[PDB]
Amino acid sequence: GMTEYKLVVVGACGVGKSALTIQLIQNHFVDEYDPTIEDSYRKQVVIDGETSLLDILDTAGQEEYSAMRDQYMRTGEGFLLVFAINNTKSFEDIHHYREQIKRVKDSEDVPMVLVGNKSDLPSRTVDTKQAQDLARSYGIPFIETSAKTRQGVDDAFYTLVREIRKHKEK
Ligand SMILES: *CCC(=O)N1CC2(CCN(c3nc(N[C@H](CC(=O)NC)CC(C)C)nc(-c4cccc(N5CCOCC5)c4)n3)C2)C1
Ligand SMILES: Nc1nc2c(ncn2[C@@H]2O[C@H](COP(=O)(O)OP(=O)(O)O)[C@@H](O)[C@H]2O)c(=O)[nH]1
Ligand SMILES: [Ca+2]
Repeated sequence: GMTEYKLVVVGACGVGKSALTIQLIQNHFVDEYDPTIEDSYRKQVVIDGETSLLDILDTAGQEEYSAMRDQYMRTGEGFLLVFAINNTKSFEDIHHYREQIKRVKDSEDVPMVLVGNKSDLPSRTVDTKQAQDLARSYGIPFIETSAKTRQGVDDAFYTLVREIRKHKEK
């Protein structure tokens, strides 16, 4: 059989949301992607031996509110909380994303994965300890990734699917 999962990729401008998504769906790195393009993307993969259809919303745009975001916040089953390891404010922003997702779900138990992207870059400003401890406090996995090299990209998305599977079992 197969299973479909509705995923949402959130995080500050420029953390690599589109780059991660495109690495997953097209298997290569894109340097330039219009920051105003918010859209969902479908992709069939195989995760732990089961065919998995991913429906991924790559959040974007300058708008405070988006009908598409609203829809996926309601129906999305899992959320990728992305920050760039060289941008401290993007890490500080993670709290605000998690808080909003929890409120719309009216639940403290929403499948999420914390993603520290741009792990290839030398000049990091967010310590791995901070991120590990944050994820620890949230009770969620932390995966380090690089959309550029593709390091950890499948792990981030597949880990999120595994978290969804656990949540559906409850
Ligand atoms: C460069 C473009 C890009 O990739 N961007 C800009 C954004 C778009 C989504 N962003 C965002 N979104 C929210 N809230 C969303 C609300 C919504 O659309 N509901 C239907 C829901 C999220 C996506 C789960 N919030 C923020 C945000 C970030 C940091 C601080 C705040 N403040 C905190 C203080 O109180 C006011 C909100 C909000 N950003 C950015 C991704
Ligand atoms: N070095 C490096 N650059 C990245 C990585 N991921 C994204 N970028 C770059 O960061 C910028 C923003 O990426 P983008 O996918 O547009 O971020 P978004 O605004 O969160 O969708 C682009 O110039 C990308 O090429 C990464 O893992 N490593
Ligand atoms: Ca984007």
